Amino acid sequence: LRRPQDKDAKGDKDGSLEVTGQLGEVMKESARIAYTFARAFLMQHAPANDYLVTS
Amino acid sequence: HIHLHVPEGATPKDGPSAGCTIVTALLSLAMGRPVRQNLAMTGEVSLTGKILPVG
Repeated sequence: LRRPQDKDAKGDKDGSLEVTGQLGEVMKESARIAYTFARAFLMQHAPANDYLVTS
Repeated sequence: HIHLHVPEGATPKDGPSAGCTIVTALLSLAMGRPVRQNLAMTGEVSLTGKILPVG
């Protein structure tokens, strides 16, 4: 985590990732891909949770 | 919002030439019909659906 999560129940902004570890760029786009896919799998799988989008 | 990905491997000049598929992706994603099976396609488009030649 980077900031406390429940700053606002009503908020709506991307839960921005921060990549780290001297990444090459190709890995960064792949990370973005996996990030989005994971966030999709959650809404597809356990819609009630929002922990990814909201943090 | 919709994340999108086109795999690398095309030479840069060919980048646009793939573009005609993107709208088809969009449309299938939008309307939800899967595109018809076993139907390749390619070509460039000039901002209003007119098609253009490619080598």
